[PDB]
Amino acid sequence: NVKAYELRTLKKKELLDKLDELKKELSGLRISKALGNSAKNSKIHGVRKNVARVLTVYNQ
Amino acid sequence: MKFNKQKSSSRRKMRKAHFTAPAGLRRKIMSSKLSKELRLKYKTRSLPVRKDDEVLICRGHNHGREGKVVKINRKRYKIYVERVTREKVNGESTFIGIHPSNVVLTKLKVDKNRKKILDRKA
Amino acid sequence: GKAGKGTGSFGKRNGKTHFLCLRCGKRSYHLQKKKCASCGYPSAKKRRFNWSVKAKRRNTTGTGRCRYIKTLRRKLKNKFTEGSTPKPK
Amino acid sequence: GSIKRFRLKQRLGKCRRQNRPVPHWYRLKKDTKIRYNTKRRHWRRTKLGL
RNA sequence: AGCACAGUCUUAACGAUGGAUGUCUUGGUUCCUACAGCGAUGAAGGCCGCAGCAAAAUGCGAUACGCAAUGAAAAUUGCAGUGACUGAAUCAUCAGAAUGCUGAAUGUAAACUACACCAAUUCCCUGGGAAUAGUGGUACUCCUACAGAAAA
RNA sequence: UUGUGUUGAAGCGAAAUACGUGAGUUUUCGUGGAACAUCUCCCUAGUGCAGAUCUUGGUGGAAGUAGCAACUAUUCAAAUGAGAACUUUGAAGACUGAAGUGGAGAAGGGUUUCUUGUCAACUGUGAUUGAACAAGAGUUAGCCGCUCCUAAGGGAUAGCU
RNA sequence: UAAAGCUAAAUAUAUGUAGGAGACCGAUAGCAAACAAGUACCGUGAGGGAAAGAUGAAAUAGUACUCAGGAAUGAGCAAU
RNA sequence: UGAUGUUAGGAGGGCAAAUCCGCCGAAUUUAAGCAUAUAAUUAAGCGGAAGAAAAGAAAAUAACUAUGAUUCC
Ligand SMILES: [Mg+2]
Ligand SMILES: [Mg+2]
Ligand SMILES: [Mg+2]
Ligand SMILES: [Mg+2]
Ligand SMILES: [Mg+2]
Ligand SMILES: [Mg+2]
Ligand SMILES: [Mg+2]
Ligand SMILES: [Mg+2]
Ligand SMILES: [Mg+2]
Ligand SMILES: [Mg+2]
Ligand SMILES: [Mg+2]
Ligand SMILES: [Mg+2]
Ligand SMILES: [Mg+2]
Ligand SMILES: [Mg+2]
Ligand SMILES: [Mg+2]
Ligand SMILES: [Mg+2]
Ligand SMILES: [Mg+2]
Ligand SMILES: [Mg+2]
Ligand SMILES: [Mg+2]
Ligand SMILES: [Mg+2]
Ligand SMILES: [Mg+2]
Ligand SMILES: [Mg+2]
Ligand SMILES: [Mg+2]
Ligand SMILES: [Mg+2]
Ligand SMILES: [Mg+2]
Ligand SMILES: [Mg+2]
Ligand SMILES: [Mg+2]
Ligand SMILES: [Mg+2]
Ligand SMILES: [Mg+2]
Ligand SMILES: [Mg+2]
Ligand SMILES: [Mg+2]
Ligand SMILES: [Mg+2]
Ligand SMILES: [Mg+2]
Ligand SMILES: [Mg+2]
Ligand SMILES: [Mg+2]
Ligand SMILES: [Mg+2]
Ligand SMILES: [Mg+2]
Ligand SMILES: [Mg+2]
Ligand SMILES: [Mg+2]
Ligand SMILES: [Zn+2]
Repeated sequence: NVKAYELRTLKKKELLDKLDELKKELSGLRISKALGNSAKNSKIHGVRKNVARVLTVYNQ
Repeated sequence: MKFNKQKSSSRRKMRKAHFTAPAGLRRKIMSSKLSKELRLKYKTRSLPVRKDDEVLICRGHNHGREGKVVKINRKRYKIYVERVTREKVNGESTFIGIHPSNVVLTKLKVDKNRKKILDRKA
Repeated sequence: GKAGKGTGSFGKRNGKTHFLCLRCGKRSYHLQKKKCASCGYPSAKKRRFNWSVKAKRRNTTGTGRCRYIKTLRRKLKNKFTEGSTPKPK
Repeated sequence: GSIKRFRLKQRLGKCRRQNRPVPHWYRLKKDTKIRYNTKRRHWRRTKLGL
């Protein structure tokens, strides 16, 4: 769970890096949901919101 | 209203506004009365009811019992007290819903938010 | 005879006169004239007449999403300068 | 028939998707009354009209 | 243990079927007051999508039942989950960012996810690196300026 | 203006040693569960139903009646099941007779396809069956097609009205 | 003092949006629509177009237990 | 002088109509029949704008001891 005000000081380089690893993690969760491993199905929402926040900061 | 023509006294309108109030308005409607002792220490007459307060039940079948507030239900307009309970037909235990205006709260639970309100009210 | 003017000739009714219309989605596009019977698609205008009050109110401005218009309300009372934000903190 | 266009096949799939019952967990909700879906369609009775 | 013929019709008492009557109302209707357009910087309408479990209506757009910011301010809850112990759980406001394919629809077409020509295109660090067949432009009529050619 | 009501309103059912020529008014018991009058005098109207092949809704006698008739035809034994003339297996007797209830396509339909489960309604008699109901699956192309060419024709550009 | 031109106010508003009110209607009434209503459904098409409100103060009281029955369902010395 | 120009900068196109501006244009009906008349310079059709639009500063009345752009009651 990341915050917008803690990202205003990062450079574009590591902002893009952080987005990339967030996307890798969300793909892992989706794959594990396709298999009937329901344990971590509730974490998807937080990762989605984190991706949205990172994109907001980068675009501004 | 009484004299200003810019707000309504229609039963239809402000009876519709009570049952669809947004969740931020529902806590001002859910207010209780302060005891006599708390009315000298504080200059206010009534406060919105919060969780860890202590209340005396003054009206209803459970009038006269005291205890602590354990939950607030903003959708149903009701509060719940710590040892006022019920049995269902199964035998499971539940809490009896109390309406906050049927109550007078006798001990508060103060914090950063409360102080900056009671200070203004006094 | 056997495919007479009633039941017998209802069995010859395959084929289609109309299909779905691009620009309004109703099944009113004449496949052989190439022209919508409801909106008048191939032409720039909309094909609505004044002798049908009921038809004129099934597809008017209020009856859709109003995607861009609805965001444009209350700028008449806020009247903020474009490019502005509330003060921080 | 067996021959189709892309848009028509997508619409057929969409129409099939919407012909399913109301979920069971949704009925255990409060502030709800929806028992069954009032727009159900059987293939032999009511035609899609495409 | 025993005694009333059967059918048809009339009256009472208790029931079945049906939804009238009375009471209720987050709806209608009329009048009075005030403000008033939107669009090539892509409108109104159409289609396709988005939730952990999700059909409709409601809300949103690849950041998709919601992001940032500002005002309040502890919980939301069907399970599972997330929350200070106040840019965080929820409500309101809404000025920043973002806004699929279409549609006047405007490269050529259209019961096609069909086919062109022109410029390869985008990103990171401060001249170096990296990625991607991906991105943009090209309707018609008209006005001002300009360019040369051609006619007199 | 001046009154009734959780110590029971309106409404409804059955009634009355009751009043009135009459339209009606008044009261008892039962049910019911929340409001109801004013006759002191006035104002006001979408104000009084047996009918209109009247409108909308509900219900009868006919009546356990008409009827459940094309397509040659069924029988024995077993399994399953709460329950088998019309589910499955084996044995008989028969039909379609290549111009076939045999195979493969178009128009039209849109998941009816497959596996599993399974009976509230439907399958005009039964039904354990099913194209019904529920959960999950299944459609793979350089060589089969579209996509390309032109036809009878359609829409357009210049111009003209 | 024709054959050229511009110009506020006093006037209108069966549309859109917001606000207030009535000797108005009360679910066969009032807008077609008090409810997932221009919806379900009908027509090749232009078009046509409904029905459907009320448990209880509280389900954070929506019917536990026993007996009979294959089951539905019924009964109770049992229950809100 | 005309054509030409993916030359630089720009404009028009569609939606909505209760009130507003221009064109086009009936019959039902009444006359106890009916053809001029009426319905009506109306309904339907086609174009164009604004918070209002249109009109508007005398080639105007009057005939008086004279008034004085437009609009509306
Ligand atoms: Mg004929
Ligand atoms: Mg044809
Ligand atoms: Mg086909
Ligand atoms: Mg059929
Ligand atoms: Mg007898
Ligand atoms: Mg801060
Ligand atoms: Mg805040
Ligand atoms: Mg766009
Ligand atoms: Mg094009
Ligand atoms: Mg083709
Ligand atoms: Mg009365
Ligand atoms: Mg009458
Ligand atoms: Mg009557
Ligand atoms: Mg009658
Ligand atoms: Mg009959
Ligand atoms: Mg018989
Ligand atoms: Mg049979
Ligand atoms: Mg033979
Ligand atoms: Mg033979
Ligand atoms: Mg033969
Ligand atoms: Mg099958
Ligand atoms: Mg099966
Ligand atoms: Mg049967
Ligand atoms: Mg099915
Ligand atoms: Mg293929
Ligand atoms: Mg081939
Ligand atoms: Mg030809
Ligand atoms: Mg002049
Ligand atoms: Mg009103
Ligand atoms: Mg009605
Ligand atoms: Mg144009
Ligand atoms: Mg125009
Ligand atoms: Mg005449
Ligand atoms: Mg006559
Ligand atoms: Mg005549
Ligand atoms: Mg007209
Ligand atoms: Mg305008
Ligand atoms: Mg003007
Ligand atoms: Mg003028
Ligand atoms: Zn169309």
